[PDB]
Amino acid sequence: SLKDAIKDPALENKEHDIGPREQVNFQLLDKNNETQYYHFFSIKDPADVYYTKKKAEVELDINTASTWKKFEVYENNQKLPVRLVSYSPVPEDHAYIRFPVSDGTQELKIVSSTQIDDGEETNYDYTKLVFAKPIYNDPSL
Amino acid sequence: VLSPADKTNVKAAWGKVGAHAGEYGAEALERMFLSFPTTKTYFPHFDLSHGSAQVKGHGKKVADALTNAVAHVDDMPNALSALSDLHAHKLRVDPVNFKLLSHCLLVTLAAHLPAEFTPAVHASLDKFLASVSTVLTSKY
Amino acid sequence: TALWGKVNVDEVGGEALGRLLVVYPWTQRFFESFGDLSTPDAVMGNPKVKAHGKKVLGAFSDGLAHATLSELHCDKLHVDPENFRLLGNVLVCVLAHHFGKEFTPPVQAAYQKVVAGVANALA
Ligand code: HEM
Ligand code: HEM
Repeated sequence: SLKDAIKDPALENKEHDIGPREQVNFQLLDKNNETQYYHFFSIKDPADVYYTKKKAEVELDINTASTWKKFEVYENNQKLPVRLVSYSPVPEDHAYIRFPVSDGTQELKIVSSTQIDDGEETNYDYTKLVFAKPIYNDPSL
Repeated sequence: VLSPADKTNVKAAWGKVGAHAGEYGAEALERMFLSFPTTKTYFPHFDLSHGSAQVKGHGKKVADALTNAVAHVDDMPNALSALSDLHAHKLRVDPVNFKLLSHCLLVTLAAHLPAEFTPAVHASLDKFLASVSTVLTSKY
Repeated sequence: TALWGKVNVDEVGGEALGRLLVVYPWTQRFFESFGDLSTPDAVMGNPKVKAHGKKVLGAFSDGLAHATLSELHCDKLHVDPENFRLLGNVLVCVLAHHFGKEFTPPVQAAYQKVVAGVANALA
């Protein structure tokens, strides 16, 4: 729950820029390989992918975090561990999540959903995130 | 002030328009000219005939401007910096004309998307379009 | 004028007034007597908004066929002349919303004036 996850006062304007990182572009597509527009407007192209010693972590910049509810990210039909690293306040409202990706992975699905306050819940059952280039970690940097 | 609820509705509604942005934007202009002949003053050297090539082409440019605004709704004045200078400093367009186009856009979206055009989304779009009008009409 | 011949009398009226309250919240202070207008779902489902909508829709219907309402809104109720144009445009959107593709751009041009001439009649 992104609405609930951005509550943590500790994550309010926390640092998440210190790291050997790379700019990697991507496309957000639906079940018919058409530009999934809501996500296209919300998520940032390109995604900053940070390098570690084990696995490279991709950071996603999602806007309107107050409306974003569910946001599960799967690699090869397996749920990756998503975590909030930082969050911007009411007017900006950008939430920043990170998750590890295996070497060579270029595509990963996003099962997500939005909800304005306690209103109707809009479900997005399938959203494919295709990178322009396969993600490869670099422990040397 | 655009709330997170307003920001969400605008993204969703404009996302449901999708690939028909230029087609809707071209329609919106065509409605403004016929309904409000006073808006034709700013387009003297333009073919404003029925089903024109320039009007159809200009609708895409306006639709792409809205796409850029919706994509960068968190920071609109910087996103529409160059486009603000044109409508504010150079062309000096009257704010009243933007409200006519804003109305014509809402009528276009209402006609094509009946299921998505809910009273809440109506409020968000009119509020969003009023904000983009303020950015373009204001001098920085 | 077949345009108006296919209109719904018992529901389109409340649609226009209902959106005016939701889209322009400040118009709700003129309708304090109607009670609950907090949520859009509550405002649209309010029976007084629907009931009053049938009157304002009938007011347009009488206007389309052809004065006294002018003295009521300006003197008694004190409604700003700009507020007539807002409901002026909300109704146009509602007509476009119901009819859809049939609400032709040349048809709107005609309605914008029926609406504009209405705003002026009250002023
Ligand atoms: C929804 C609000 C509007 C948007 C998003 C918008 C967007 C644009 C864009 C993207 C251009 C192209 C600029 C370029 O590349 O040269 C343009 C040009 C122009 N716009 Fe707008 N516009 C809006 C409203 C208006 C209004 C209300 C008027 C006046 C009635 C107007 C008059 C013009 C004129 C005269 C040009 C240049 C035409 C020429 O090439 O001579 N625009 N607009
Ligand atoms: C499209 C233009 C409008 C028309 C044709 C219209 C018509 C009417 C009519 C027929 C009545 C009832 C008259 C009676 O039976 O005594 C009425 C009442 C009223 N109108 Fe309007 N109206 C318009 C716009 C507005 C606007 C813009 C406002 C302010 C937002 C407004 C506020 C009111 C109020 C407060 C009442 C009194 C209702 C009550 O008794 O509680 N009207 N209107």
